[PDB]
Amino acid sequence: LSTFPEADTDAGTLTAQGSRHGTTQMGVNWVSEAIRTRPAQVGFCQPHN
Amino acid sequence: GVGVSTGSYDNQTHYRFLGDGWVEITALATRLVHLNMPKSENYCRIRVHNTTDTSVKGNMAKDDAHEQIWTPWSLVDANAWGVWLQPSDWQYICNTMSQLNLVSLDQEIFNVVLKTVTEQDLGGQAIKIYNNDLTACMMVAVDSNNILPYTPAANSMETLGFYPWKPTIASPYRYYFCVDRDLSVTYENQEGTVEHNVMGTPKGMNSQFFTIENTQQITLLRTGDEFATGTYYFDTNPVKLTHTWQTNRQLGQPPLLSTFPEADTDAGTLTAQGSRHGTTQMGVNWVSEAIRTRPAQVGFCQPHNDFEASRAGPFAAPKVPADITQGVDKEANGSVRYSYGKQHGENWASHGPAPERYTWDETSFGSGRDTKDGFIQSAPLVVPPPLNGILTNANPIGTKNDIHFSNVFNSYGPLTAFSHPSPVYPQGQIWDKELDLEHKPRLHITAPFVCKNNAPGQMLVRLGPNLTDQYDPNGATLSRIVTYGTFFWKGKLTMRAKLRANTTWNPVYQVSAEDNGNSYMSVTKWLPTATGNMQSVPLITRPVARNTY
Amino acid sequence: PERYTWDETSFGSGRDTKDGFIQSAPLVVPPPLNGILTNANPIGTKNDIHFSNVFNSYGPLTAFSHPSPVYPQGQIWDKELDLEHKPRLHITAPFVCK
Amino acid sequence: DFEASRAGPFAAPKVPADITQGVDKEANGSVRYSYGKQHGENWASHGPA
Amino acid sequence: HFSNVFNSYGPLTAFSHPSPVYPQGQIWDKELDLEHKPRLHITAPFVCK
Amino acid sequence: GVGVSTGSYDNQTHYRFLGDGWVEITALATRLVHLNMPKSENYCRIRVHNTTDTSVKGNMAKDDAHEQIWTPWSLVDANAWGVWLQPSDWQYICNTMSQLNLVSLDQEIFNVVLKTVTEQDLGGQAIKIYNNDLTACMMVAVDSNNILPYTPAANSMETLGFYPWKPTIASPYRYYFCVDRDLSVTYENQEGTVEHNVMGTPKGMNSQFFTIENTQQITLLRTGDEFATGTYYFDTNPVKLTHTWQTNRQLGQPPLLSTFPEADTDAGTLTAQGSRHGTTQMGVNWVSEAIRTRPAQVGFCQPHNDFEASRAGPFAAPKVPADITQGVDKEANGSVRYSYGKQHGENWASHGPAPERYTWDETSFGSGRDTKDGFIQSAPLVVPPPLNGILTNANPIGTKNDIHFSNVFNSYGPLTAFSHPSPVYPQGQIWDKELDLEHKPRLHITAPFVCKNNAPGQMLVRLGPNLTDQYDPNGATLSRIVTYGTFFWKGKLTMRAKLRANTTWNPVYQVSAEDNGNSYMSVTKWLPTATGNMQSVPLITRPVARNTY
Amino acid sequence: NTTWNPVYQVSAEDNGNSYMSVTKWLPTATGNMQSVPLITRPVARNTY
Amino acid sequence: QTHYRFLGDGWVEITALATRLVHLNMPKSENYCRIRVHNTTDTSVKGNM
Repeated sequence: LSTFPEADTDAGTLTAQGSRHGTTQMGVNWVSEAIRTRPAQVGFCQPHN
Repeated sequence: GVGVSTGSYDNQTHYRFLGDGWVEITALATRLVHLNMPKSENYCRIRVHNTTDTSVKGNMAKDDAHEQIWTPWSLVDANAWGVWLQPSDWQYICNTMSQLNLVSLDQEIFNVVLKTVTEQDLGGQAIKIYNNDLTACMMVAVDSNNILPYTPAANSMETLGFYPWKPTIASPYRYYFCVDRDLSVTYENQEGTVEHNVMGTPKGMNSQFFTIENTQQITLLRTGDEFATGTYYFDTNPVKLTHTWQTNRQLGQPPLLSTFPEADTDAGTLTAQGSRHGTTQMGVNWVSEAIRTRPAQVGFCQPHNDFEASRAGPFAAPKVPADITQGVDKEANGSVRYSYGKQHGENWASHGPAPERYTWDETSFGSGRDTKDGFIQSAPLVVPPPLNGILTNANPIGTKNDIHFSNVFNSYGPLTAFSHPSPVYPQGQIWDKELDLEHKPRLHITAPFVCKNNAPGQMLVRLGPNLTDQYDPNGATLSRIVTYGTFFWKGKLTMRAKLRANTTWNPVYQVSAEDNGNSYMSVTKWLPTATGNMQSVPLITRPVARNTY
Repeated sequence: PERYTWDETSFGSGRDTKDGFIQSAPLVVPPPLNGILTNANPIGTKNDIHFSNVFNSYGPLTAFSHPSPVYPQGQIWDKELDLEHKPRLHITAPFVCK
Repeated sequence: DFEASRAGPFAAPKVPADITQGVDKEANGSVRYSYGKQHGENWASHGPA
Repeated sequence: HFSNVFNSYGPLTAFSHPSPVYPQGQIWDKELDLEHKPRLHITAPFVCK
Repeated sequence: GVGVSTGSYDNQTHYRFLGDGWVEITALATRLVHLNMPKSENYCRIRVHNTTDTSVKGNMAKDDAHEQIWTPWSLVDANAWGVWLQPSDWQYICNTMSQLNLVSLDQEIFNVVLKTVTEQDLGGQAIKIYNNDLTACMMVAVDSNNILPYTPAANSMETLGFYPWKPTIASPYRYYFCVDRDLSVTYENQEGTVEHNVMGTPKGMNSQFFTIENTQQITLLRTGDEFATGTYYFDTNPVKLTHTWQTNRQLGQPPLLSTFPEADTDAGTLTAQGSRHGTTQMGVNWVSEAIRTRPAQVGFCQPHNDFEASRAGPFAAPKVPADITQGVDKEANGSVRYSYGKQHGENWASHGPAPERYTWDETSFGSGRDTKDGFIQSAPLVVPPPLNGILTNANPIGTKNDIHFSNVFNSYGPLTAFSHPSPVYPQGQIWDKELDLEHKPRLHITAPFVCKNNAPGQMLVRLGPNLTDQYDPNGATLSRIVTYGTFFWKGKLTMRAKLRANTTWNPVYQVSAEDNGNSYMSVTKWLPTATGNMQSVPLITRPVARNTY
Repeated sequence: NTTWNPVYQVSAEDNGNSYMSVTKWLPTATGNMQSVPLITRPVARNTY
Repeated sequence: QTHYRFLGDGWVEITALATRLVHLNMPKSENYCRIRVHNTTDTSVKGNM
């Protein structure tokens, strides 16, 4: 994160998604926590009932 | 003592052929890491919540809201391929070898220097005086028992630099604290409300605050001190440096052809489908290449661009990488996209703040899935099928037209046989700790060499606190004299590789470096410019093919 | 009898069914109406069957923990099935006899 | 289902299983053979099939 | 219908491997050279290890 | 040498199970103590006399008038529980263990650095230049023979900090000189005079001036020097980590009941009191639970809020801690109140100058005394007693109404059996030197582990005097170049604990960490905030119960 | 014990409306025991 | 009772012992008999699979 919280209430803003590093599986040119590449899926979606 | 060196710079890679086509590659790396003092030396969790992207309707994939314990420790993580091997060495261990394996790893910190900055003017404006510091210490606790969370620095592209003649930066250590996220799914400009954007309070069960002090045994390195970790012996599995080309329609004996081509242009007609031998899975009385029985399915159809959600917000399901097939689908096969920085293989002459991106096309040509040319017929096979007897990739699933059946079809079965993806050059990741779960995944899509027993030790370094005379251990301002330091890091990663066996008649594919031009392998890339601006672009890992079956 | 729904403590491998979705193969953010399969669209004619009832996302890199031993009314062991290819776990006993 | 990856459409190989009372020889993957005359056909079969 | 798209192969699916078919069967088969191998072959009971 | 480190940071705690339910806890602590130069380097006694609180009528309890020899030495005293164990370790050595004992203790000073400050301007206003100092010394005399007065620094809450990632302060050593105080007792706004507020001149018999130089053997530590004390082996008694619940009316066999309850709501009636067996101490011909003969009294009635006075002014009599019982009396049972500072477990975000206070409620439920529901009957027992035949807690003793009989009643007898109070977490005190008196007290209300033979050595540290060129050993100004220093301290306290034996059917009480909220055990306390503000609140020491008799 | 904060523990709470009241695992006035399920994995572990 | 027998470096040997008084009654009949259970009172209603 580029900015840190001054008080104990607000949140620290990360680096902007356009100029951010990492890997993704999608073709878009921004990295977020959702589309970021992880080692393995943890819980599988099973067909229920 | 203070005026003597406690180490030796060494960066070369040695090939040590040790009998019947076995190589012992001993890659050595050495950099000058530049440690700066932390922002604050307190452990603090900072919840990140972006209600500027996520509050807009339809931005669940633009969500990176989480919580992190921010430790005041920096992490020396050499877990990329470009740290050890130069680009002329990923050409020798790709054209010539046929299998790579990891053997050991030992790291060392030496030639530590710490120095403070002071202010003087000399012209009416303040300049810095970089005064030396002979009694300050550096704290170098390595985590060989793996109690702390595993943060591989090749995820945020925060490893050591790939050029040995540059000073690098140490990445700050921070890990994930577990709070609950609740985001509601929403399509684009929906006439409604988001209704769920809440971040949760810390739960009592799954809350882990890990201090580096209470868990590790820290070594205080002064100016004349060195540190050395013992050789960590790997227990991984060998990846192959030969790509596969046989798809599911090229497994087994080809059908015997009754007529042969006279000239070199026409094709030989096979035996007619009515009176043809073989086995099928369908009930029809004709055998073709499509419906013929094969030993195993090679590439599985994975549900692409799906976003699961469980107690931490929506995240994309990790797809196994595969080949794009002629209708090119870089997202439906899971081709990894990189966003590496300027010390990891960008052009140094790029003035812009944006990183350089590269979509990694996987070389395994057999296990790839053309999503637009797949279909599903009815349970009694009729050829040609009617309109209501085939599910093509033009029919809508649900109300929405843009979601066809290839987005929901998960054809991973009990006889799916795929190869594991290739080690990506420079900005790859060499190893990864296997997850502590009771049933383990078959692979990791971030590292070729998953450690079977224990990960190598994370080397955490920080600067010891230098205090002024005014200090109060009650409510203070933390004056803290402005210190920094540089230290040399030297690692040795031993590898073991098997040489190739030339069996084919035709010349095989080789990663040759072409002339200057518009090609991908022009030599002008891996060569410094007139002001010395190197760039390191990825190389092909598996040039030569191998026979699957 | 007395009934009790056993909530599993493994918080990582859990799936919120109403807040999962599937976008189109070229990723566009924010997606349009016909470019996302949410948990409000009907699968088939029937409205009450959404895509989370038919989606089986068990893949080759699914890593989950095996469920916990339930106290008193659990079951300690179970005989492994005599089939030629065996299941990965039993949902009735923590200790499958090898 | 007919998958397609760089070599044309091919059927996904189903694990064989029992047909159950509504008989589905294709939904369970019952293998169909097309053996010739030296592999267990009636030798008196004059036909080419 | 939904049985054509439903893939219910899960982490606790326990099936037996199919039988050796008489005369026109196949006794052995070479295991594929892939980095992650299939669980069975639907053409041969005895996959050579 | 000067450019090499002479020690190793280590802070973890090791559990070393050594057979039949015996643990060997080896707690390690390490901090960075910040030594500053003394105010003056002369020994001086400073009589403190507050004739602004004590001259007011009725403020004998607001008196802190005394005399102290103020030595120019600072004291490194790690005599609190929070120095050694982290709060996740006072949960393991309270839920799982059943008995704790102290085994050894060894301390070490290393990585000493001393540096001076100078002035430069650079902007027209003076700033400091923290210049190094390679030839100044640090004097680290430990007192292993116990000749000096024992000043435990856990009394003024002046021990080392409980968070290992913070620099601490060394507390200045000062002890009590013996002068006579004479204060007259006075009630509130009495129409009279105080008449006695005199502080006495030094007596000839009991006057002890103790210099650290003439009694100890001092080690001069330079920058490259270390110091190590040998392992002091403790000889204490084990405290139990299981609380007692049986009061005096729950000792022995319960009376056999003639009728049993049919439903689950009503109670079973006992045998009638006229025809009942057993023994009593009274002369009446009926046995009840109240007047039945028991083996020993469990909790004694101590005279609470009494102020004795002998040659040094009024002081409160130390009460043995006990449980508050349903009419809650935190003062009548002697529940200790703490006033810990900001480096000892206050919220760091507390902007105020006031400390954080906590009344420690004792967990021993059996030996507790409800003062309002106790009474004394006449010597021939008549039930029910008349008005002049019972001394309740509503009758006045003396003229004053607010002093009832429970303030003067001291029922400590020859068969009073109580448990010793629990070790209070972080801001407790681990050991205490037993008094040198000819007849010793049964316990100490400040420490669970009273040392039976000899206390561990007080580690006294100071800075060696750095002088300017202008120096006169006659009447001087003591110029004394402005020096400070930091040194690392590392102690190891070995403990020994016995694991629990689960005998009961129901689940026992456990110190579990609850979810975030308004509970006392929310996890948000033992977790750093968004700017890193830790707080350490006390934990329950004896969760599980034990059977007294 | 590796963490700094106190970990979750299956403690038996006081009598009331909580799930872990001690009145459950205790016989009544006529001896009517009940055994309700307990949490098996209180303490957390680090997956990766 | 249940015995805990700590046997070195953090290894416990739990030896749980159980004992009850089982009350055996004579069987309904001492013949082996297969009893087909078929509920055409719930299953014949529409929608009760």
